[PDB]
Amino acid sequence: NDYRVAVFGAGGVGKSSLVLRFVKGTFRESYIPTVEDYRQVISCDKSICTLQITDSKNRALQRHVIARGHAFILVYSITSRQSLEELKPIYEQICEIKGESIPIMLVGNKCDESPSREVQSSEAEALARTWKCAFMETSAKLNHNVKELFQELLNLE
Ligand SMILES: Nc1nc2c(ncn2[C@@H]2O[C@H](COP(=O)(O)OP(=O)(O)O)[C@@H](O)[C@H]2O)c(=O)[nH]1
Repeated sequence: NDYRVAVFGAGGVGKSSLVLRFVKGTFRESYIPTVEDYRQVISCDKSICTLQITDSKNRALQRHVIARGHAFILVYSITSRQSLEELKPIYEQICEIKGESIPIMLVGNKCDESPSREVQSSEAEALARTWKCAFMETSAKLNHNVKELFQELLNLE
């Protein structure tokens, strides 16, 4: 019943906003400039066993999080192609450290703002095909397939 995830993405894309809505079902909109931030670690000891999740965005502890981790989420904002570009160094960083059989997921969060949609799902799906990983578009605000994401991550055993 142990279940450990790892969430990656640029600042502000909504890693903790997705994890916080999968663990506690809550969401509360906020804004704060990146100069003030992010990094969160939320792990609630269930009852049967455990459920531990981490969001990462000087010190290169990303190497430690990846080496110790065993299932990764890559989050980019639909309204930011730059944030999608920042995930490729993280993918290569998870490939050099580990092995292929790793369960990886590419998430297009903040899909509720198609008026600001910079990344069309075509460009992203091609990348998911070339990475041999799964891709889906979530929205922590409106709870669009947020549970359907972590469920698909829990299945991969
Ligand atoms: N409109 C909208 N805003 C979102 C969504 N997900 C996250 N946000 C906003 O993004 C802000 C910062 O996200 P955060 O999780 O702190 O960034 P991260 O921890 O670096 O991944 C939050 O205050 C949310 O209001 C979404 O699906 N839709």
